[PDB]
Amino acid sequence: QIQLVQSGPELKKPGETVKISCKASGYTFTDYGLNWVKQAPGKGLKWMGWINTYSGEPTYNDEFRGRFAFSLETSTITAYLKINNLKNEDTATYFCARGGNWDWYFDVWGAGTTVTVSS
Amino acid sequence: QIVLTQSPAIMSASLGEEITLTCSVSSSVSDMHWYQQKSGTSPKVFIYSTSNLASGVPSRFSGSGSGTFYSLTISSVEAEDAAYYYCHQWSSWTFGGGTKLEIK
Amino acid sequence: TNLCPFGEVFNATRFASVYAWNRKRISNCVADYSVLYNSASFSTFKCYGVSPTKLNDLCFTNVYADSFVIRGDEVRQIAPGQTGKIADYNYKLPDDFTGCVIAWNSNNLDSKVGGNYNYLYRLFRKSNLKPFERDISTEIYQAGSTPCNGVEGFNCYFPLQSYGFQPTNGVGYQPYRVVVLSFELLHAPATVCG
Amino acid sequence: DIVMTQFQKFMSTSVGDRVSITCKASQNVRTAVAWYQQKPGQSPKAMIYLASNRHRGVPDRFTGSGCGTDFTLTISNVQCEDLADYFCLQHRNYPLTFGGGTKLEIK
Amino acid sequence: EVMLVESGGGVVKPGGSLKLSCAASGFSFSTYAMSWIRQTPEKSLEWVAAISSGGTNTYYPGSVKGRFTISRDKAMNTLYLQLSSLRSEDTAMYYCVRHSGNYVDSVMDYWGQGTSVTVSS
Amino acid sequence: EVKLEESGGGLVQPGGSMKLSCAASGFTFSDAWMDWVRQSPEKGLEWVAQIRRKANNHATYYAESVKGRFTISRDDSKSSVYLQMNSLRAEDTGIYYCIRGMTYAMDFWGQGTSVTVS
Amino acid sequence: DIVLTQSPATLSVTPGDNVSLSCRASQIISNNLHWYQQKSHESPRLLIKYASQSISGIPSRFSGSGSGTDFTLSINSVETEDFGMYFCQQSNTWPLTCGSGTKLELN
Ligand SMILES: *[C@@H]1O[C@H](CO)[C@@H](O[C@@H]2O[C@H](CO)[C@@H](O[C@@H]3O[C@H](CO)[C@@H](O)[C@H](O)[C@@H]3O)[C@H](O)[C@H]2NC(C)=O)[C@H](O)[C@H]1NC(C)=O
Repeated sequence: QIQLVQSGPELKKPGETVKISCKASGYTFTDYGLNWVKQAPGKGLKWMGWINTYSGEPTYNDEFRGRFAFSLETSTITAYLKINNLKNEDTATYFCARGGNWDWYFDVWGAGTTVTVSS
Repeated sequence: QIVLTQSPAIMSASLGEEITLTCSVSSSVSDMHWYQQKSGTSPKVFIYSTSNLASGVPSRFSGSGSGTFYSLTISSVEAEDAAYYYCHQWSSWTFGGGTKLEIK
Repeated sequence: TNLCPFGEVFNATRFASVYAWNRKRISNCVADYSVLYNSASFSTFKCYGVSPTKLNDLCFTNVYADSFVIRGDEVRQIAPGQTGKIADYNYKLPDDFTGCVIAWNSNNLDSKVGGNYNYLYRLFRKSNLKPFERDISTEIYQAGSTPCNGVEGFNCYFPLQSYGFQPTNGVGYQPYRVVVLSFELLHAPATVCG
Repeated sequence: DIVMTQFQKFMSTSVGDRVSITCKASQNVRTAVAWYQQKPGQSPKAMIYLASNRHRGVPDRFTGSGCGTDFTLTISNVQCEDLADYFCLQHRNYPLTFGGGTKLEIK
Repeated sequence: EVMLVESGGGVVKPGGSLKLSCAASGFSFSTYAMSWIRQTPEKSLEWVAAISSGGTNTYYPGSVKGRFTISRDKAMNTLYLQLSSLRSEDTAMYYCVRHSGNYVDSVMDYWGQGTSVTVSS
Repeated sequence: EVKLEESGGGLVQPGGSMKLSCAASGFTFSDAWMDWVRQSPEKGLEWVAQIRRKANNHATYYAESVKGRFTISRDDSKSSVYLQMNSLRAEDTGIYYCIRGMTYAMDFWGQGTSVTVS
Repeated sequence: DIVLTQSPATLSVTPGDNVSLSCRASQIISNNLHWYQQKSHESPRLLIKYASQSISGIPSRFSGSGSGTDFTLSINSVETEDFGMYFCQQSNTWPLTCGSGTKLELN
């Protein structure tokens, strides 16, 4: 089996920080990278930025420069996503896709944690 | 990857002889620096870029070589130069083995 | 004002290896080299005939831009006059070169923990290289007295060896993405000004 | 076969001079000549492959070149660790003939 | 002239943490790349961390990746190396070293004094 | 790192046979043009045999004096090169090295085991 | 950043027909464009890599071609289980930008 099962859906209010896990399984972790994709309801897929799976050094897109952090834990196979200071623009689904270190096509995807924000 | 091996770990010469210290590299590097650590202090730099002498070093230490074999030759060793000698290049992550030099 | 594509040669997911670099003739610009000069991510910004702080006050004819991937300990051979196993069989710069050699560490992309054997470099050649000449001749050297017939063996010696890249090599054996601008002023009107 | 001769069976020097050992070919071998250094009591360690390139761990001093008929290995700044037998092999065609050998001595 | 003194070293338990600090004084600080160098009691040096001049590039070897975080300070004119999740083979003496140029490809000119970080009990 | 051992050290009466063995370790055995080189103090260095790698279908080559009396064969499972010699003569005294790859890089000779005749 | 507009905004077909999607780039992306397929609220699937090759697992009718700045995805003998949304995604220059996607529905 080769899959990347994430956590469950969330429900936050503006001003808090949400955390989304993405646990890889079945394949050896340090072969490919890990890319994050945000899809609002009624919009295309915006690439949030990847993360190396050996060192943990991220590379954010210029649009998602502040307020986002791709932390990586290596004891357990899990890559996190921390969204700081939530507004009402971050209501979307957040996939984690296994994009390569030499290919950069998104072969195996996750499921998606539909983070929604309201008062 | 790169292994910096110096043979042997203990080399001995009496005062008045010319001794040479080698530092073999696995694959090809460009240059190689040479340090000296005495018995109880921090290491200091003697030779940088395989031939240049550092500030305040004697004009008896003279090294040369390029490729995968670097050397440090002492012209007339005195009783002062009795200390470890480590070779290190940029592409190693680890220093040399450490050639001790003892008087006779 | 319309800026001209330095973002297609500096922002690329895959540079070609040094035995076949990719030349991109950039012309009809109003370029800005001070964006390159004030980026603080380049480990080697050495210009060889132009004052780098005054790069906007000059007009050239064609601004060529080579790009390749080599080891960190071999970016010393992308200078005019220096020689080695890269500067004579892979990419040779002239001695009257007027350009700026730009490089930075690239261990995030070009290194895989099992190895990244996609980058090659030429091992030997019959002679050296004249300035700005590439050699995509990937066939058996064939020393000795028998034709190898396309295999590798006792007298064959395939001349393209792969860079064995890893995240644990040393800082000098980590892949450095080099891009070298080559300014040219031939007898013509000047377009790339700034 | 293709014989390689070696005119010097003894080349004596002092420490710090330059010795040039030679090895002529019978017919035209192209560049396919190698060199070997045998310390007495050992197995030979290779120094030069394809008559101009050098091995890994061999110093800058042992340099050599030659094409056609004549091949010369010239050593510089002769230390006292270079008393050895120096052979030359051609590998043009499959009878592979070693040279005679050259034993050095430091006076 | 250039002087480099360290701090923070002592006794930690395996799995603990520590933070060494290297006060540099005697030169214009923020144009020279600096590194840290440890020495196992078999007296065999190696790198543990290296930062560039501007503080934008850090390099760590494969043995201490992810748990040694080097960082630079421009205000207090120091240099930090934060050790975390220490093992029993991290018993060494940690030198705070300075390169020559504005990158980690130069020669290590001036070394520190070296504090001892023993990991036991 | 790379080391190469040998075997078959002993003396025969003139007309017998022995089998030499060369056990290797530390490298990928299936791609190495491994040879066998003899040395005698009256004639000097000579050349005995050669077996190539698997991609050239394990080709073999011999000298002029041993065509019919020697037979080289390798087996990549044990990382070994065997020199099977038959009907030895009186001139066959000398040390017998084992070579990883001759006249290129990765050239590491063995140590050799002396085989002489009575 | 590189934008990839897709013409038209939506399709409307019947099974047993041949369709043709299109993803026209902005700069020159030399065959570094991949195609995806996403249904309603589930993860997308890779369809073809590098704009002409094909991966294992997909049926034998998803084959697209083209190079330069204009690419086409073409399905022949379309079925009633292939209606959904189809995205393209460049990979040449940073950052990787996907397209707005065409919606393939059935009359
Ligand atoms: C290669 O691509 C990178 C992006 O990954 C380019 O860096 C980005 O360049 C833009 C345009 O100058 C910068 O945007 C600016 O941001 C500041 C905020 O700091 C804002 O005030 C400006 O109005 C403008 O929007 C962006 O910050 C910068 N990103 C980074 C991380 O530095 C880079 O220029 C490209 N290389 C080229 C063109 O050679």
